[PDB]
Amino acid sequence: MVPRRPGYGTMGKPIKLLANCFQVEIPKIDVYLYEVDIKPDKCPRRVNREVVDSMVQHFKVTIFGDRRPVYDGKRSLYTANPLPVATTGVDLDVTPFKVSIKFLLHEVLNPVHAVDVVLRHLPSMKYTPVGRSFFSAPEGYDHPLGGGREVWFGFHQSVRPAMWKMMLNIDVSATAFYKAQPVIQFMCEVLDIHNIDPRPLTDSHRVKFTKEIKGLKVEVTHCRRKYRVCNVTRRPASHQTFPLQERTVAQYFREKYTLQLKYPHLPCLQVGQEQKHTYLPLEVCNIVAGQRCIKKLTDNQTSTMIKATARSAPDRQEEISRLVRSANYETDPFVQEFQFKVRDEMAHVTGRVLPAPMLQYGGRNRTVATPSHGVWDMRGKQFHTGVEIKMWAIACFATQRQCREEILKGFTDQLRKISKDAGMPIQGQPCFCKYAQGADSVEPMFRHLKNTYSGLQLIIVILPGKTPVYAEVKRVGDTLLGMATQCVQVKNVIKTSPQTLSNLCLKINVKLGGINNILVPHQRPSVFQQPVIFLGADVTHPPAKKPSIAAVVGSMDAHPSRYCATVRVQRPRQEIIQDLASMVRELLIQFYKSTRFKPTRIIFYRDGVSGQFRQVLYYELLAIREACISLEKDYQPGITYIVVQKRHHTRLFCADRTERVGRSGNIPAGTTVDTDITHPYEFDFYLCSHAGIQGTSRPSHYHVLWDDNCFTADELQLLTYQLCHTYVRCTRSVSIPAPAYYAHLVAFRARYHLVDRDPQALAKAVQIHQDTLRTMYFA
RNA sequence: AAAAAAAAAAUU
Repeated sequence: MVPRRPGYGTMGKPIKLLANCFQVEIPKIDVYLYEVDIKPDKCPRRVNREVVDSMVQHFKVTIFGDRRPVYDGKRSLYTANPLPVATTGVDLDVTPFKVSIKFLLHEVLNPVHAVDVVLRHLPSMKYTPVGRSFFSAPEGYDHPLGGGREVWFGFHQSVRPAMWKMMLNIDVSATAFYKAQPVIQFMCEVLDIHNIDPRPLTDSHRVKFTKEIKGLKVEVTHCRRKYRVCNVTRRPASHQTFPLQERTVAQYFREKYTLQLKYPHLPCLQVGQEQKHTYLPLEVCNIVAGQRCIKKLTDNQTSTMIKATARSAPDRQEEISRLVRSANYETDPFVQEFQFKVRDEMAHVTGRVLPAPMLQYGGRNRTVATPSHGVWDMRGKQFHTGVEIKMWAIACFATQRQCREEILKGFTDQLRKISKDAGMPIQGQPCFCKYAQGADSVEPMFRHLKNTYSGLQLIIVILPGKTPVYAEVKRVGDTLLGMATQCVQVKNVIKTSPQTLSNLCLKINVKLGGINNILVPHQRPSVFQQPVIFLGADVTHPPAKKPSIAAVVGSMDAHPSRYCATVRVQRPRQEIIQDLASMVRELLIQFYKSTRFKPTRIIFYRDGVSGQFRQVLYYELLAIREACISLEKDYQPGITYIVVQKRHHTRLFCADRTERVGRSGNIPAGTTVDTDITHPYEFDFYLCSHAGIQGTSRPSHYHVLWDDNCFTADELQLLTYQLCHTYVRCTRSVSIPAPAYYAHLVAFRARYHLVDRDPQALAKAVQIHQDTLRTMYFA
């Protein structure tokens, strides 16, 4: 099972820190659960909670005595002392239907969640709950995004049984909502028309409008009643008719609610079903307040949201500080019935900052490089093994008007200038260059490109921006012909910022196969005395029918530097990797043909997990094992599987203003916090592997859920840290170890391959040509 | 797509 903690690390310089985690004391008396059944079940959880609470208030005199309870909004009731109920329950009805209701943690350190509903049922009565977080409309404010879409500021709130006490996480959320507004003004926003008041209804407009409003809710008149939208009518309000004792919706509203439609050419809204024959015009329809955005946001909208949330750790912590005392949790009738005590102060925890390892470079200088706070440069330092390019070609998919002769001449000259100093000589003039336009000129250009040039290594496409050609360029370069790419936008082919080019050298030198740097081997954990292979993993889902994509990368050196890559397609919204076994098989074979050793140690990071450990650890660990028991006998390689979490709501701030680093005032790279806030029994730990430059850092939470290598806590912590510096696209420290960052790009560069028998079209679409399977293409 | 990091993933 999940191996317990082998110990706590002590290497590294200690530092005092603060976690948005609050210790909670839970009372000795047992908790009694009272199930509540309501009928029917055709309404939101908020409506359920409202009806039961109003019920309790109306008839509390004898039914409930003098007591204040909490309730999960659904079917779970909590009280402090045994409730005055009879047998299976008492026939009680609140109006609006008839409800019949049918009626540890200390020792371990339902009962864990039972406290959650108590600390959650006061704010859940207040704000708009979104699963685990809440939101409040900004009182006297506006934060629009366009298209009638807003963003509201709220907070995540989850309890966790931290080691030695119950603990409650509070952390700011900033997610998108929909502006309560007239459906007309909303429609005007959606169709990018300010005020059209010719568009009677272009048939495609009639469907593009419902493309977004379909499946929303709406309120009648202008503020009433409330109904659920289902579709836009084909014929307008003056025409669409429903039978009553058969009036059109226009004449009906014209003669029974004495309201003349200003816009009778506009369509109607379906509510309920296409059988209830219930119809509502847009004029008398306001959007309800509190709607959430499930549709995928545009890139620009995502950037605007990012700006809304990227604030520095110092002045942000002082908003969490307010947030905990804002609801005044020790003055809540719900928690004080059950004697709940919290700490309105932050959690003090002393972590340890591991030492990043010095990196070995080559060329003439043989310079060892030491990283400072996550960064190191390369000026006057040559690659460990840089490549020499005899042949290479340019393909500008911007027009001649933007990109011109003398601008490539300058750009290429500058790059050839810096690359030879960087240890990767790009001497000679490019044997080929041609301007191009569109997504469709790509493919035959590239086929002629292979057949006429023998010895042609790399092609650098110069695109203008977000053009459909990128998907083609990648899709072709990988799966059709199997030669190496490196794009660039004209924006950067014009200005030759050296840090831009010197990054381009890093990506390109490894896409041809070279190795930019290695670790000075004597500063490595004990795991490098023996053969060990490292494996990343990610799973990218669609928003929505589009499939999920799964990817794995494999260590191919002992530094470990180079990585091979494979990838598979799978069902929507499914989380587990279906064919991990054979992917590991092919990569173990790749390792056996690169280093000529059978690997004895497998160290295996995984990202993309949501209550999904019970089912993925046990399954994927055997999918690896049978990849091993698939080859020969006496092959029981040691598998240690670690799961990384870039998506919690745990943060850590420095407890000394002198230490608050940078203009974001963020925490340093390489801190480890496996004590106090972490899970007790299970072997997990936090490592803020990166350097926070913008906003406020998210620390990576690594859960070691299996360890056959009996790793001492330091042997594993330092190891994951040294791995985090093995990234090639930049000389910086990333949040997750390089393999976990590689399967992310593979799965991210398979959805460009998707965007264009049935299994073979979508299966071959991802599988790369053999001449580019042995390469670092994803970077 | 030079780059790491920062952002939610009863009516009609």
